[PDB]
Amino acid sequence: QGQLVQSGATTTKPGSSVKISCKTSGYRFNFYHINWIRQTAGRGPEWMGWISPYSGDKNLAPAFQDRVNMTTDTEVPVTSFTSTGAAYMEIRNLTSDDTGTYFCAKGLLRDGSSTWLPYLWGQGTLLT
Amino acid sequence: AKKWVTVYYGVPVWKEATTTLFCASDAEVHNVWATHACVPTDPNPQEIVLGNVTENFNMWKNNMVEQMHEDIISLWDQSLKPCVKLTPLCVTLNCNNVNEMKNCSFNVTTSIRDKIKKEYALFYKLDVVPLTNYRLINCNTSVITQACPKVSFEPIPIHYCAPAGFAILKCNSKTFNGSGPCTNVSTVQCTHGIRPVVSTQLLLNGSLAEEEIVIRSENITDNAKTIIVQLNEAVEINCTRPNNNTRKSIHIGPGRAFYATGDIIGNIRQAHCNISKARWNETLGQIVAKLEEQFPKTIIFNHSSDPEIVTHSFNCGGEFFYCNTTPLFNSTWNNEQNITLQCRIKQIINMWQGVGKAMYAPPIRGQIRCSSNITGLLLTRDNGTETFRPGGGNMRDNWRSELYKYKVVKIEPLGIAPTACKRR
Amino acid sequence: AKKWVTVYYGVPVWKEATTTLFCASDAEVHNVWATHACVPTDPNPQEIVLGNVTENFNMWKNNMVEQMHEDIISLWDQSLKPCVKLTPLCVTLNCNNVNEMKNCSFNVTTSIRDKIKKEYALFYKLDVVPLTNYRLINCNTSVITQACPKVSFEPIPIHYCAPAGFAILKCNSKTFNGSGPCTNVSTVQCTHGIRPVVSTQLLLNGSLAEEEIVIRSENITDNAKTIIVQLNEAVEINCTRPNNNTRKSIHIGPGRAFYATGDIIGNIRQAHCNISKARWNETLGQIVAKLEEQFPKTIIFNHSSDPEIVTHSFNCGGEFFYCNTTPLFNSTWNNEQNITLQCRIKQIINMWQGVGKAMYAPPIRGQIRCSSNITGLLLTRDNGTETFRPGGGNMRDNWRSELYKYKVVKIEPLGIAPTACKRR
Amino acid sequence: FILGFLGAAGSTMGAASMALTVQARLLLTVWGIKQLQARVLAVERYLRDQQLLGIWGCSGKIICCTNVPWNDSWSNKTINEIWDNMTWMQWEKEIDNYTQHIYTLLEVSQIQQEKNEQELLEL
Amino acid sequence: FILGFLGAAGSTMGAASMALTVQARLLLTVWGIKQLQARVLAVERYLRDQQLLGIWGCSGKIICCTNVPWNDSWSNKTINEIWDNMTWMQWEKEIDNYTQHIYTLLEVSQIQQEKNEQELLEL
Amino acid sequence: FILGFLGAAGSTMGAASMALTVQARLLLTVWGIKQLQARVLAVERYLRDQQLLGIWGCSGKIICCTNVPWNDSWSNKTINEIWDNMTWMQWEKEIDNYTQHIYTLLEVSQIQQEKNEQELLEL
Ligand SMILES: *[C@@H]1O[C@H](CO)[C@@H](O[C@@H]2O[C@H](CO)[C@@H](O[C@@H]3O[C@H](CO[C@H]4O[C@H](CO)[C@@H](O)[C@H](O[C@H]5O[C@H](CO)[C@@H](O)[C@H](O)[C@@H]5O)[C@@H]4O)[C@@H](O)[C@H](O[C@H]4O[C@H](CO)[C@@H](O)[C@H](O)[C@@H]4O)[C@@H]3O)[C@H](O)[C@H]2NC(C)=O)[C@H](O)[C@H]1NC(C)=O
Ligand SMILES: O=C(C(=O)N1CCN(C(=O)c2ccccc2)CC1)c1c[nH]c2c(F)ccc(Br)c12
Ligand SMILES: O=C(C(=O)N1CCN(C(=O)c2ccccc2)CC1)c1c[nH]c2c(F)ccc(Br)c12
Ligand SMILES: *[C@@H]1O[C@H](CO)[C@@H](O[C@@H]2O[C@H](CO)[C@@H](O)[C@H](O)[C@H]2NC(C)=O)[C@H](O)[C@H]1NC(C)=O
Ligand SMILES: *[C@@H]1O[C@H](CO)[C@@H](O[C@@H]2O[C@H](CO)[C@@H](O)[C@H](O)[C@H]2NC(C)=O)[C@H](O)[C@H]1NC(C)=O
Ligand SMILES: *[C@@H]1O[C@H](CO)[C@@H](O[C@@H]2O[C@H](CO)[C@@H](O)[C@H](O)[C@H]2NC(C)=O)[C@H](O)[C@H]1NC(C)=O
Ligand SMILES: *[C@@H]1O[C@H](CO)[C@@H](O[C@@H]2O[C@H](CO)[C@@H](O)[C@H](O)[C@H]2NC(C)=O)[C@H](O)[C@H]1NC(C)=O
Ligand SMILES: *[C@@H]1O[C@H](CO)[C@@H](O)[C@H](O)[C@H]1NC(C)=O
Ligand SMILES: *[C@@H]1O[C@H](CO)[C@@H](O)[C@H](O)[C@H]1NC(C)=O
Ligand SMILES: *[C@@H]1O[C@H](CO)[C@@H](O)[C@H](O)[C@H]1NC(C)=O
Ligand SMILES: *[C@@H]1O[C@H](CO)[C@@H](O)[C@H](O)[C@H]1NC(C)=O
Ligand SMILES: *[C@@H]1O[C@H](CO)[C@@H](O)[C@H](O)[C@H]1NC(C)=O
Ligand SMILES: *[C@@H]1O[C@H](CO)[C@@H](O)[C@H](O)[C@H]1NC(C)=O
Ligand SMILES: *[C@@H]1O[C@H](CO)[C@@H](O)[C@H](O)[C@H]1NC(C)=O
Ligand SMILES: *[C@@H]1O[C@H](CO)[C@@H](O)[C@H](O)[C@H]1NC(C)=O
Ligand SMILES: *[C@@H]1O[C@H](CO)[C@@H](O)[C@H](O)[C@H]1NC(C)=O
Ligand SMILES: *[C@@H]1O[C@H](CO)[C@@H](O)[C@H](O)[C@H]1NC(C)=O
Ligand SMILES: *[C@@H]1O[C@H](CO)[C@@H](O)[C@H](O)[C@H]1NC(C)=O
Ligand SMILES: *[C@@H]1O[C@H](CO)[C@@H](O)[C@H](O)[C@H]1NC(C)=O
Ligand SMILES: *[C@@H]1O[C@H](CO)[C@@H](O)[C@H](O)[C@H]1NC(C)=O
Ligand SMILES: *[C@@H]1O[C@H](CO)[C@@H](O)[C@H](O)[C@H]1NC(C)=O
Ligand SMILES: *[C@@H]1O[C@H](CO)[C@@H](O)[C@H](O)[C@H]1NC(C)=O
Ligand SMILES: *[C@@H]1O[C@H](CO)[C@@H](O)[C@H](O)[C@H]1NC(C)=O
Ligand SMILES: *[C@@H]1O[C@H](CO)[C@@H](O)[C@H](O)[C@H]1NC(C)=O
Ligand SMILES: *[C@@H]1O[C@H](CO)[C@@H](O)[C@H](O)[C@H]1NC(C)=O
Ligand SMILES: *[C@@H]1O[C@H](CO)[C@@H](O)[C@H](O)[C@H]1NC(C)=O
Ligand SMILES: *[C@@H]1O[C@H](CO)[C@@H](O)[C@H](O)[C@H]1NC(C)=O
Ligand SMILES: *[C@@H]1O[C@H](CO)[C@@H](O)[C@H](O)[C@H]1NC(C)=O
Ligand SMILES: *[C@@H]1O[C@H](CO)[C@@H](O)[C@H](O)[C@H]1NC(C)=O
Ligand SMILES: *[C@@H]1O[C@H](CO)[C@@H](O)[C@H](O)[C@H]1NC(C)=O
Ligand SMILES: *[C@@H]1O[C@H](CO)[C@@H](O)[C@H](O)[C@H]1NC(C)=O
Ligand SMILES: *[C@@H]1O[C@H](CO)[C@@H](O)[C@H](O)[C@H]1NC(C)=O
Ligand SMILES: *[C@@H]1O[C@H](CO)[C@@H](O)[C@H](O)[C@H]1NC(C)=O
Ligand SMILES: *[C@@H]1O[C@H](CO)[C@@H](O)[C@H](O)[C@H]1NC(C)=O
Ligand SMILES: *[C@@H]1O[C@H](CO)[C@@H](O)[C@H](O)[C@H]1NC(C)=O
Repeated sequence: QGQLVQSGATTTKPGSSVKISCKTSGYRFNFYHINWIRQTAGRGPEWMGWISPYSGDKNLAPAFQDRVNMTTDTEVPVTSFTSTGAAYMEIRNLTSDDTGTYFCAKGLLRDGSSTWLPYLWGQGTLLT
Repeated sequence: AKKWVTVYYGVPVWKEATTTLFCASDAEVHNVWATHACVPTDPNPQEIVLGNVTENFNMWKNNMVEQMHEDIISLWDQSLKPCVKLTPLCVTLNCNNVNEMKNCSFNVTTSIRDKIKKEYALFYKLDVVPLTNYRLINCNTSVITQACPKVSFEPIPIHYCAPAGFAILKCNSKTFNGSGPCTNVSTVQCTHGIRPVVSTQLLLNGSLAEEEIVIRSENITDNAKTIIVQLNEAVEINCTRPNNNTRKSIHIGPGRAFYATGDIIGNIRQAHCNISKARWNETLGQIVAKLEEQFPKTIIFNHSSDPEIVTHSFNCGGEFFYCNTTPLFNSTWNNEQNITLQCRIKQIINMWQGVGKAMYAPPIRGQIRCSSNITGLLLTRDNGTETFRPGGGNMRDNWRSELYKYKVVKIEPLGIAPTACKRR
Repeated sequence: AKKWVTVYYGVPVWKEATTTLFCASDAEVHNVWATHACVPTDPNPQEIVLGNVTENFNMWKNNMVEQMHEDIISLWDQSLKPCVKLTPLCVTLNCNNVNEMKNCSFNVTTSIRDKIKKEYALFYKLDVVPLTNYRLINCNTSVITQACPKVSFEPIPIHYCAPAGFAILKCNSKTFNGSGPCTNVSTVQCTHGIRPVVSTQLLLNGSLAEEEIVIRSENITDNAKTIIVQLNEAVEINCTRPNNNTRKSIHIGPGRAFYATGDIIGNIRQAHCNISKARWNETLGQIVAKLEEQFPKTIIFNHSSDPEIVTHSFNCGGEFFYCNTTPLFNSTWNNEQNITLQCRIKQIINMWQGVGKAMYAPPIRGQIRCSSNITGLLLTRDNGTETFRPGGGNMRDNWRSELYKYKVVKIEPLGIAPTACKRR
Repeated sequence: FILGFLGAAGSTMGAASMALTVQARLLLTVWGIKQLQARVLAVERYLRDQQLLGIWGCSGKIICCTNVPWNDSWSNKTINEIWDNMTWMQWEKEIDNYTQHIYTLLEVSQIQQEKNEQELLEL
Repeated sequence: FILGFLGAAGSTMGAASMALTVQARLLLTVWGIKQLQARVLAVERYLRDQQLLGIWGCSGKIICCTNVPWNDSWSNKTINEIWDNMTWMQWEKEIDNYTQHIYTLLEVSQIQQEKNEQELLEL
Repeated sequence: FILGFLGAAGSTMGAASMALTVQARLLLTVWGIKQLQARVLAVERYLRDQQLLGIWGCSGKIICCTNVPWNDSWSNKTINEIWDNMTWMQWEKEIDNYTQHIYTLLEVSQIQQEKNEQELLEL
């Protein structure tokens, strides 16, 4: 029930690495995972991985393991049930195949079997 | 599926409430703050961490300070009920000097009501006023009761507990400023060991901080609000009255024995204190650090704007000092050596309510020398520079420097919620 | 078979505990030991016999005596709060004699503060001391409050009850010495009718024993331990003050009326007592019997080693006698006639705590004569012979002679145990 | 054991509903008077709770199902988005208005349950 | 009636287990204050007992069977050499060490009983 | 609702037996002391009632049927001429003598019920 604003549209060239931000507000940032998805011109949607703003835990798809640098800040409490945090997304061996729109997605719940399901999406950032 | 309400009993939900706490102590002596009429202190203090929890504190609305503040003032009236009342001492005194405390004499009725004696004794100048003939400072103000020469003024760890069904909430965050939301909350049955150190300008024997030194206030941009500083490393203070005074028993009634100061054996010296110029310099510098994190500009320390508020007043050995602290806060900060203050001494310490009664601290025999850790500080800000003078005579600001970590919430274990469940 | 735990509620199991009892009385008058602020005494006293049960008593660790002892001392301070304080009587007295009590006179302020009268009154020699001019014995010691001339000193049956969920345990064994295990145990909600007879050397109006006379002590081989004897047949004691004294009302303040002794109408006589030479001889012989069951040798009775401990002191009609009991214990036992003691009288009876206050028993009009049953005795043993002098001024030894039968245990009705039983 | 006394205050209601007897145990002269006052107050608030559990047929229960159907006017939220998301403190701030209405609904269901049970054992 | 209030204190546990409601009845200013103090203390110790019986599912029971199997570490003694020999006071001096351990075992069995009962009435 | 708190005091026992939880709710320094005194007394009289309901197997009941057959020595009156005629206050003035006798009859039936229930779950 909050916003997940990201960075702008930063376009670099192959081999380099780009940092993508994802600042939260209006929801307890520690209670829900942060997922990273993208839609490249060549495939459809592809799940990259999520991270736990509380457990500090990381789980990404084997397709993006040895390329993704994924981190988070630590939420700054606004109220008892509100906070403001930020997740970070980097990539290693960058190419033109990875060109596409990227977003972060806050998890669905805090327990059960659909805890991390990317529910609340950001705005989108266009890569190279 | 369908949904029916199903009641749950014992759910972690609390409201902010105000209930009357109770104290607990540890323990062949007495105490004014009845730190013996409290119930035992629990050997195993069960501290439960409230993971994921974030509570909203405010050390300035906290009622525990408004309640303890009244318990101290109550614990003192209670301790002075059985003690002897010094109204016959409100007689015209014939006082000399010494070289400062006077050397007075006065006709007083004895154990027999129609026999008169003339006793002599010493009275600090603050405890007397000219009418040369003299009298006691309060005789035109309020009744005075000599504190029972067996109850001690010793700051003892007082553990404040909330009743069964209530809770006290801690804040373990090592940088928590005054109010706001704390993210490292824990619940406790009782507070830690609190020492009711009734101090002034310099907080004594208090709880230090971890990590860096913190400073607390309400609206720091409002100058009419005290600033309660907390140090992270105590700076040693050492006080003493070197005069080797004596105690004379004066029978002025059946069982009513007034204890006066006989005379001074040996050298006549000065009541004073000591702190390290180096440790108070680096500690003053630490206080200068975070006087910029909430300001810009230059920092100036300056002297205070009855003498209880104008000087570092406290209790040492059982006698109330009044150390002129001007040698402490007279430095301007841009961007061996012992500091010693001149402490006077008083025996009549009036109360702070509104024209009622006073007390007489009986004399202490021999010399007096105590050692304390000044761990806090009460400042007061007032062109192009900001000067902070040490203010603070209010008693509840002191407890406020220790009850900032705690908060009183009531438990409401009834919880209803819908589940796919119905009874037969 | 299998075994699962099954909980039982209401099981006969108790622990030794100490809880605050409460009193109960039976009942157009007053009482010092608030034997009227107690709750009704139950008409039907439910005494339940604990068959097969054997409990371990000890009348010398028993806390009921340490609690009642403080209730009496508390009940007395409570009764002397509203009463008039006799501090203006601490004046220089001009005393004569009679033939013993003085005949004194003294200037005292009146209902008007600046008008002086000179009153006269009689004061027993014990209530005065020379400074010839005289004063009251306490004026250099403690404040004195005249007992309200309407509260009575009457030993009333006080019934000590344990709270709901607690129990008091009796011991019906007709020979039970001080401590040890009792085989005839019973449980009671409240003790029997206890009379707070504050006595000395000779226990008055107490509970006799059945069968033979018993003697109790802790380490009887330790001479620094009192010996509490219990008789099986009371020996009559008869005391009297034959002087027909009068009571004069002295207005020394607005509503503060001090009652003094006017003079003596008729014969001037002697305060004394009486016991039967024959009954105290056979009863002394009975005490000689069991002074051999714990000894061998010869038994010698001898006089006592402020006068409250040196003489049989008690209360008769409302005035405190001090009967020189040397005509009671001056006989050596190998293997008509009234014994009369010389009782003095006191009006100022100080307290037994440590330099606080005193009391003034107002004079009783007319003659005084009471009759009591001396049922106990407090001895004290000190070559080839053992001599037992009557010692005992301690107040808790008296209650100890009545609370030996009782013991405070708490009930813990929760009981778990395995049975072939499981729930579905 | 589990987390402790209130240790699941900021935990999901699903995990918090387990081990509720940790907060069911620890629920029960200037110093003397202010100490005895808290003692009497404690027994009062506790008894008020057991009093409610009694006139609800839950006397002796920690988790107690009833008959009153969950009105969606109180909250149109799924079982999933409550017991696996909201914490117990969040939840009853949402039911705060309707809490004194459900309390009345639980008493009629207990009075109209033993009234029927009375007719049952008449046969 | 039977023997009375605690009349079976030195009696066998078998005979003492009968008529336990005789000790279930009688379980519930210097004089005034010390009289009111005992009054508040009584209600406390009693409620502490009913409190335990509640969080054990025995709220309202005098004899209450449970689920916890009797661990022989507590006592390897037969039912016969207990209920027909030892008195209730002898017995719990023997279980004195393990009494605070069984108390915990009874609460988990009541919490893990209504937790399962909750799943039962979901169907 | 119904009539209110005691609103059926002069009503027939049949109508008064309905909605008994209205009188089950509202049943639980010179000023301070006399205010705290009434506070402790209230908890006592209430607990004495729950105490009785407990040692009767009715702990948690408003209407509670038992085993004790109604002795006609107490009252040879029909169910009709009681529950549709006499008011609850009239009735117990008639049972006033036999009330302390029935109280004893209810405790033996609860003690002799769990004693049998103990034998039941031994199998
Ligand atoms: C405070 O609040 C936070 C946030 O609300 C709570 O943290 C969240 O807890 C929930 C439930 O406990 C978590 O959901 C579960 O997620 C696990 C996934 O873990 C598994 O997979 C991980 C990646 O593959 C892996 O790291 C795990 O391995 C262990 O090691 C890590 C090391 O970091 C450790 O952190 C883990 O806890 C593991 O122990 C593990 O292999 C998932 O498996 C769960 O599903 C199971 O359980 C549910 C019931 O809970 C059941 O329904 C399912 O069918 C399945 O059996 C469940 O989805 C969530 O991931 C946590 N983090 C969030 C939301 O960011 C925290 O518990 C709160 N604490 C308190 C004290 O209140
Ligand atoms: O509790 C108090 C109280 O006012 N105080 C403040 C003074 N105090 C100090 O330690 C101290 C600190 C700095 C300078 C001098 C003394 C202890 C507690 C009283 C409550 N009723 C009182 C009364 F009827 C007469 C006199 C007093 Br003093 C009190
Ligand atoms: O309760 C007492 C107490 O000490 N006593 C002992 C004296 N006593 C007698 O019967 C007695 C027996 C032998 C000789 C003389 C008197 C009754 C109770 C007091 C408690 N506070 C007191 C106080 F502040 C002043 C004076 C007294 Br007196 C008490
Ligand atoms: C304080 O004054 C008193 C007098 O009121 C001094 O007492 C006298 O001291 C002298 C010697 O200095 C003696 O000769 C007298 O006998 C003393 N008189 C009494 C009544 O004691 C006292 O010494 C003075 N003390 C101080 C410290 O000044
Ligand atoms: C601060 O704490 C110290 C240590 O407890 C206090 O020093 C004690 O003072 C009392 C009486 O003055 C002595 O009986 C103790 O022996 C002292 N303790 C030590 C370790 O020396 C000091 O008085 C306290 N300061 C204040 C202002 O209360
Ligand atoms: C005690 O002394 C008083 C005097 O202080 C006596 O009172 C006087 O008695 C004489 C006769 O003996 C009268 O003539 C006076 O008028 C009395 N004076 C007053 C003021 O009353 C009193 O008689 C003496 N009593 C005893 C018993 O010795
Ligand atoms: C022992 O008990 C007797 C009998 O109760 C007491 O004698 C009573 O004394 C009071 C006042 O002295 C009188 O009002 C009663 O009328 C007396 N009763 C009888 C039957 O004569 C006696 O005072 C008691 N002894 C002690 C020391 O308390
Ligand atoms: C008492 O006298 C002093 C003189 O030192 C004066 O300052 C004070 O105002 C007076 N107080 C009253 C109440 O008269
Ligand atoms: C909470 O604070 C305590 C002490 O200040 C510290 O030991 C602990 O690591 C902190 N925990 C968290 C989660 O911040
Ligand atoms: C003073 O110095 C240190 C704390 O820095 C400690 O050893 C000592 O106990 C302190 N005294 C107190 C806190 O009273
Ligand atoms: C303490 O921090 C909070 C934000 O965490 C802030 O709102 C508050 O003003 C701070 N207090 C002070 C005295 O600066
Ligand atoms: C603080 O005080 C200033 C004036 O001194 C005022 O303008 C401001 O609004 C106050 N801020 C708060 C948060 O009270
Ligand atoms: C203080 O004076 C007394 C004499 O009253 C003397 O015995 C003692 O030694 C003196 N002590 C000091 C430290 O001067
Ligand atoms: C104060 O006294 C203590 C002990 O006498 C000593 O360790 C410390 O260095 C002293 N500090 C100062 C500033 O006098
Ligand atoms: C301290 O205050 C006095 C009083 O006005 C002033 O004259 C002086 O300059 C001040 N000192 C500093 C360092 O600000
Ligand atoms: C404090 O001392 C300074 C000098 O160190 C002096 O000028 C000042 O007047 C003193 N303050 C008081 C209140 O006496
Ligand atoms: C402030 O007072 C201290 C007293 O120790 C003194 O050393 C220092 O010189 C003063 N500051 C001045 C005079 O500027
Ligand atoms: C400072 O005070 C301490 C306290 O005893 C003393 O030992 C030290 O010598 C003093 N130092 C100076 C420079 O006066
Ligand atoms: C009071 O004077 C008497 C003289 O009879 C004496 O025995 C006693 O010790 C004195 N007591 C005190 C406290 O001076
Ligand atoms: C117990 O003692 C009472 C009175 O002392 C007596 O009547 C009874 O017979 C005794 N019973 C036993 C079994 O000793
Ligand atoms: C004194 O004598 C007998 C007891 O032997 C009895 O008639 C009378 O009541 C006794 N008085 C008491 C016990 O006060
Ligand atoms: C009482 O009898 C027991 C044995 O039954 C014995 O151990 C105890 O010492 C006796 N008490 C006295 C005072 O002799
Ligand atoms: C009794 O006292 C004697 C010495 O008087 C001592 O030797 C003996 O051990 C004591 N016995 C007991 C049981 O205390
Ligand atoms: C006592 O004296 C009064 C006179 O005050 C007299 O009336 C009464 O008869 C006398 N009584 C006796 C027994 O002498
Ligand atoms: C004591 O007096 C009573 C009644 O006057 C009498 O029966 C008894 O024989 C007397 N005994 C003695 C020893 O004087
Ligand atoms: C009583 O004690 C005195 C004091 O020593 C002594 O002279 C006398 O012989 C003793 N009498 C007996 C009978 O022992
Ligand atoms: C008690 O009387 C005897 C003579 O009967 C006497 O020698 C003794 O001195 C008296 N005791 C006191 C304390 O007066
Ligand atoms: C002991 O005193 C009594 C007093 O009645 C007396 O009869 C007896 O002769 C005395 N014993 C002696 C002198 O041995
Ligand atoms: C003993 O005292 C009683 C008490 O009145 C009396 O009747 C009797 O005559 C006295 N006997 C002797 C021999 O003095
Ligand atoms: C829900 O509650 C409202 C009042 O809040 C009521 O009017 C409505 O009938 C209820 N609906 C159901 C289905 O219970
Ligand atoms: C409760 O009522 C208030 C009325 O001001 C309303 O603002 C609030 O939203 C209501 N709460 C819920 C959960 O409906
Ligand atoms: C019995 O209890 C012990 C601990 O006291 C435990 O280790 C063991 O597993 C238990 N055995 C059974 C069968 O419950
Ligand atoms: C309980 O523990 C203590 C430990 O000192 C031991 O001595 C005792 O035998 C134990 N009790 C049982 C019944 O095992
Ligand atoms: C009825 O009660 C009486 C005693 O009141 C009893 O004797 C009789 O047996 C009882 N009858 C029935 C049928 O219960
Ligand atoms: C109860 O007993 C009294 C005895 O006086 C009798 O008058 C009354 O009628 C009885 N009540 C009933 C209802 O039988």
